Amino acid sequence: VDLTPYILPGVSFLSDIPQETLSEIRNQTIRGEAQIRLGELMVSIRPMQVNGYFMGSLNQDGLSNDNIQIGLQYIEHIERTLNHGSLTSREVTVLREIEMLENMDLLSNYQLEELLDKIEVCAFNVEHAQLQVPESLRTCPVTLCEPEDGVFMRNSMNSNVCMLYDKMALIHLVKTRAAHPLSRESIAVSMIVGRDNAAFDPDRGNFVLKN
Amino acid sequence: VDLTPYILPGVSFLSDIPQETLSEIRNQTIRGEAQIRLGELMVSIRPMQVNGYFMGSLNQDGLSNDNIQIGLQYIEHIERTLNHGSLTSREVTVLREIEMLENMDLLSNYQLEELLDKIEVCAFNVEHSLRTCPVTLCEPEDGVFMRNSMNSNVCMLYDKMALIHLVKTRAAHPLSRESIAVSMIVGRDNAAFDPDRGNFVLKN
Ligand SMILES: [Ca+2]
Ligand SMILES: [Ca+2]
Ligand SMILES: [Ca+2]
Ligand SMILES: [Ca+2]
Ligand SMILES: [Ca+2]
Ligand SMILES: [Cl-]
Ligand SMILES: [Cl-]
Ligand SMILES: [Cl-]
Repeated sequence: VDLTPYILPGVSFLSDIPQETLSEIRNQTIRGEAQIRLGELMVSIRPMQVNGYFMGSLNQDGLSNDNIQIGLQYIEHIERTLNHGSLTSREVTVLREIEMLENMDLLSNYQLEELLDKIEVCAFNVEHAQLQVPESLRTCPVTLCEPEDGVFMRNSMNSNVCMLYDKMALIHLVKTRAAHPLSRESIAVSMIVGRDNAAFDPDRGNFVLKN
Repeated sequence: VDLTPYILPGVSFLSDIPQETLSEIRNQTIRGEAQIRLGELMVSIRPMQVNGYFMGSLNQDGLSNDNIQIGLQYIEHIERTLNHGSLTSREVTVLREIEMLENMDLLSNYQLEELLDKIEVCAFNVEHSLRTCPVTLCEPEDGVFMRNSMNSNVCMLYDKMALIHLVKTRAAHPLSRESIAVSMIVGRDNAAFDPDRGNFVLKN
């Protein structure tokens, strides 16, 4: 497809293109990619990850700054003319990035320092703690090893049962905003507990919170 | 539980409260709600939908502007003092509203306009049991045919305004609970009453 016909001098937009021509651009992209000619410059339109939006690239090599910028402007125009809401692909990406934020992704920033501080406070030297329990409760569910510095974490928001994790692993889970490996809930301060707040219960076969 | 002791004159903040008192506030909210006394004014602290954040309301009726604003300032302070990041509940709600956006929530504005346009095209009327709309429970003046689901073949007559209301509020299909989509909307000539089935069926 060529759009040189619709070019205009001294400005960064093209003339009123007829819809059927744009539909053919959308078809050529929907196949794979659409190669548009402007002046005698190549631009490649590919369909974006979101349905109905299109993204342009400039197949260029060693061209003049003027040509680069003008080309980019024409891509912006083509993108706006093709896309829903007259958006550029960049704007589309920003909006989609906003959409793709998840529960607690923004509110974790405020809770983080408190949470890390609580981990830091609650962490203990495992071998000094002289835990009389079976090997399985000595090993972290993330590292699959006995940690040197260990931290007790509850199985869920309201669980009376906690497990021993590697401090570094807990720090990694919190810093990556990862879900609790069992409950899949967001990890929160109240889940973290100090060595003296939990005891091994032989009949339940688990560390239980103190009464 | 009272914070008047920690009040300060001519300003919107309280004195350095001792943590054990705040813990008791957190307990009283964690139960249900905590009733705080400030001056001789009631404020109710509830835990927000997000864990770790707290929201204050002023149980008031016909009180002085001064009292309203001062009360609200004290709620702002209490909220900031209690909440993570020193945020107000409002700010929390804004952040959470940002988080709660879903795929296509910003980018789908054209599907509303397309849907409304299709309703507009498909609606039929006078104006230059199967008669009554399942939403309005009335016979509409301007009616529109909508399919019971994505692949139903059976449609019902709705009030145009009701369909506009469903689409504008992004509401689920009242029967199938699917998202309402253009293909579900059909024009008068695409459906016929079938006596044996007792329903409007799509054309063959
Ligand atoms: Ca989101
Ligand atoms: Ca050690
Ligand atoms: Ca060791
Ligand atoms: Ca050692
Ligand atoms: Ca997460
Ligand atoms: Cl849009
Ligand atoms: Cl220790
Ligand atoms: Cl998950």
